[PDB]
Amino acid sequence: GSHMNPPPPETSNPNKPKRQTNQLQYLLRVVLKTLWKHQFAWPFQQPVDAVKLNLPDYYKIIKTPMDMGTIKKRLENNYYWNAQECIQDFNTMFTNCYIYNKPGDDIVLMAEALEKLFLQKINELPTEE
Ligand SMILES: NC(=O)c1ccc(I)cc1
Repeated sequence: GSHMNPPPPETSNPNKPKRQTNQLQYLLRVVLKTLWKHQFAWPFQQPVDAVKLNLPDYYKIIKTPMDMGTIKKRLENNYYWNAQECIQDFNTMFTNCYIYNKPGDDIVLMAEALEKLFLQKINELPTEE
């Protein structure tokens, strides 16, 4: 894409140790699955394209970007060591939205719907076995 967008977050790095856990499996099969198909998922399914959206200040404000397209790749391509890393990525994505946008903007209401679902699912994150 544009040189004016940053490179996306890291999704493949052989030097980073990887592991499957039952909790990571749940994050892919239950959490990402649920949120990805939500009616309000589409703004969150790829990195913010600040050029196409005419938001030239986006990456001036948001220095820790994250999105569900990146999280999907990290889950599918076994990037994580533990569930906390992936939960933190979801939380970063929501917080970016809430920091950049005005409360009550459509995108914020969309993020909040996804976050409510997220919280319900993470409350049932299975005990690590
Ligand atoms: N700012 C927005 O509402 C928005 C962000 C990403 C996409 I793709 C569409 C809209």
